[PDB]
Amino acid sequence: GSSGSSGSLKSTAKWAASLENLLEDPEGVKRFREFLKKEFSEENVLFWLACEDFKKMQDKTQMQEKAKEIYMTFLSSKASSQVNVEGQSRLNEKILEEPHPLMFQKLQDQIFNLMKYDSYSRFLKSDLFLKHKRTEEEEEDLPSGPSSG
Repeated sequence: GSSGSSGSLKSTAKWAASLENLLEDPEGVKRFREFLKKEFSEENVLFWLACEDFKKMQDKTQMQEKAKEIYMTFLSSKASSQVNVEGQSRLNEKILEEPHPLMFQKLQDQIFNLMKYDSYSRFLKSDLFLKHKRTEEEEEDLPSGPSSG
């Protein structure tokens, strides 16, 4: 019987399992960001998150705006923060013409994999995460090793 807010539950495990678990969770995003912000790369999660929210709204009017808004954010030339990708420049002011949850849906897919091995990968082997993973549970002094069968 736990009332109030979740947290005591093993979080690291979730984030470690799949990046999604970290993004969906508030704690994960809070930390993950800090790690990125360091090299001023967080902009990646800032654009990725939007992608979803956009399709979520499920509104034409609202979309009409958010569309160009986000586009003029990172999908712009004078974009102070341009995410890392292979070539998502294929889009253009036109992509804004008809707003749809498919314009970003894809752009978000690639970015996901990028951080999955770009940032995520590190996040795990990073102190920001480890620290918690350690303080969470002490080490074992038993001869018990990787059975592997």
